[PDB]
Amino acid sequence: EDFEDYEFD
Amino acid sequence: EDFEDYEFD
Amino acid sequence: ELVMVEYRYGKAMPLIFVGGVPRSGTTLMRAMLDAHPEVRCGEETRIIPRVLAMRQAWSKSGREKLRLDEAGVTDEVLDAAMQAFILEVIAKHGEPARVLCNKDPFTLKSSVYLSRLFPNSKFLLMVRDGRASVHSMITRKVTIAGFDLSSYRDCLTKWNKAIEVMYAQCMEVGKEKCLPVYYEQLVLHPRRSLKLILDFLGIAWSDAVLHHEDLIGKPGGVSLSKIERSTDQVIKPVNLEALSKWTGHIPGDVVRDMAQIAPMLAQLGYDPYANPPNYGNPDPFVINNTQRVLKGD
Amino acid sequence: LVMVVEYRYGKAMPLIFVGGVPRSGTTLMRAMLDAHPEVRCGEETRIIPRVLAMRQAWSKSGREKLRLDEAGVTDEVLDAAMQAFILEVIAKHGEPARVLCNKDPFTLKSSVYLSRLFPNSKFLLMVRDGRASVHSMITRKVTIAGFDLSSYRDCLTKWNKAIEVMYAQCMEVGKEKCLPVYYEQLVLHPRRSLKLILDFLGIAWSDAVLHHEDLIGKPGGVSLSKIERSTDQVIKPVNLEALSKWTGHIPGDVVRDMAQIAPMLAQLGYDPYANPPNYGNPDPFVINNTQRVLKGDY
Ligand SMILES: Nc1ncnc2c1ncn2[C@@H]1O[C@H](COP(=O)(O)O)[C@@H](OP(=O)(O)O)[C@H]1O
Ligand SMILES: Nc1ncnc2c1ncn2[C@@H]1O[C@H](COP(=O)(O)O)[C@@H](OP(=O)(O)O)[C@H]1O
Repeated sequence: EDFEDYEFD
Repeated sequence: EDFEDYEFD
Repeated sequence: ELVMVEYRYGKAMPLIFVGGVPRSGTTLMRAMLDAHPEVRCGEETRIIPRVLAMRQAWSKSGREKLRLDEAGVTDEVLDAAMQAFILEVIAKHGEPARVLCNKDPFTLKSSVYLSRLFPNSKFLLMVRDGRASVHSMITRKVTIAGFDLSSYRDCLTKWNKAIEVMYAQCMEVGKEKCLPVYYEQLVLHPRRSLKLILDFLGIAWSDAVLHHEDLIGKPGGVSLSKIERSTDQVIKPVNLEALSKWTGHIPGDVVRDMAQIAPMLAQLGYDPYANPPNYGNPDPFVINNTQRVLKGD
Repeated sequence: LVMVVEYRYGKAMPLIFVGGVPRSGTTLMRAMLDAHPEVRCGEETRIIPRVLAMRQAWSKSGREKLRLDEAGVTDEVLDAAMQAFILEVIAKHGEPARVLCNKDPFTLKSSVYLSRLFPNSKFLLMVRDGRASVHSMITRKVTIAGFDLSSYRDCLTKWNKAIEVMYAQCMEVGKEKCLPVYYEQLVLHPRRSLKLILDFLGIAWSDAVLHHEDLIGKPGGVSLSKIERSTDQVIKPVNLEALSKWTGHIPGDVVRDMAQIAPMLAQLGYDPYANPPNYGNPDPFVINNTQRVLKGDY
């Protein structure tokens, strides 16, 4: 996916 | 540390 | 202060930020708050933690900060920009309420910053046994950029670091403004827990917080996204099913090295060599809820 | 909303956005605008292009837009958050002025979106001969994400794609809202250029626009970052030295293939087979400025 379920640093 | 004069183009 | 009884959103607003490492009861917590008629949290915005990470990132990076400061884009300007972006998103992504709330797990890595930006905000830091949180993300494939789901060791190491930061931030914010909420205590003792939480928040009791599942899809109630990974758990009343499903699924080498991989376990009151800890005794209310869940209500 | 005289700012204010490919006279342009008493642009914010790229990516992904929509984070919410963020940065990062301006070169890749966020904003797209911009970035080592400074061929190819997009955006926004400004014509003819520019912007003529070098560091004047790459050029009056200096420094194979490498040159009126083109003849005003620079006044 272009973006995961979550992220931060 | 990917510092550049222009970082988004 | 801009339009949303006509509530105004502004930086001095009463706000609640809920967070924690994903798979720690954050959706349950926010849904229980949503059940209250004076509070709206709503769905994860996804974008708030991205702008925070962006903000937090180049303060260490010497070169970016120097360039920003020379451009007049100082802390004061950035902070003003961040406040405005965040308020717009929190205010406009759901229904208005007297007390607005945001739940995005990783925002709690920035509670010291958020507390400064929003001087009347409060924080609920969800704490769950890291073995339960890790087993959840691995078995359900809930993806976190930077966490390797093919490794219990990796996920536990990254859980540990994540909660170490969030807890340190919660302690710095202080007892008046940030409350650790333990997932297992929330589940075992919902009434006692919510009473303590609502007191901390300065918000009066409502039985509705103990019947969140009845307010799903309803006005002033609990709005759930069908794509969010916790939705099919949160449609059920508070129940005991997820407390210790992890037991027996941790690789032996990781079980051996548990206190060293995850020193935050013991620091938060979880015995790293109990498989599982005795989290406590369930209230009859949650025993009953669990029985209803099992029969298939 | 208010900047400390009492200036208001908001969504509907007539913002000026300056940009183009870097090394195209964008700092000169915004500096001449800063010299105007009613206008403030100030330094490159960096954070505006960054947040624009982030927001673009969020809607570009089908799945991510679906997730955001399901969260109540719709185009309308995102756009409101973007407007408020962008205005805070523009308003607060420099001195207050009646007319607010921003120069971050690659924001002009987003002029359609920006014009929608800010319905009274206008755009100045700096256009310079790509051979001059590319020679500039290579010889001075101005780093631009994805450009390989060891290759004129690569840098011209990427200049070409970048200006292609910005120029299409400019055309889409329309002649009322975006004006291409030719750097070589600004330099040769700054009086006439600024006359046309100020008129397009609906701002009254001021002579100070032709004297930006006297307003560096001054209140209501031109604020420069000491670490931006154009600063040591911009502290001088408009002068002729930089127009054609690229000529003879382009590798022979690239000169030969110029028309294939950078078809945007011909489209913009730069003859790709002239080394260099005749850009024109300078006003006495610029000849005199150039002479003062060579005498070492700056
Ligand atoms: N009604 C309920 N009762 C008990 N736990 C619940 C619940 N609804 C959600 N949870 C728990 O919250 C966890 C996810 O937390 P988060 O929302 O922060 O990702 C899930 O753990 P499991 O995946 O182990 O079941 C889930 O079961
Ligand atoms: N006072 C002035 N007169 C003429 N050109 C100027 C100028 N100040 C800056 N420029 C030109 O603007 C170019 C940089 O553009 P930008 O600000 O968009 O990066 C530089 O080109 P060179 O590097 O070829 O000298 C610079 O010489």
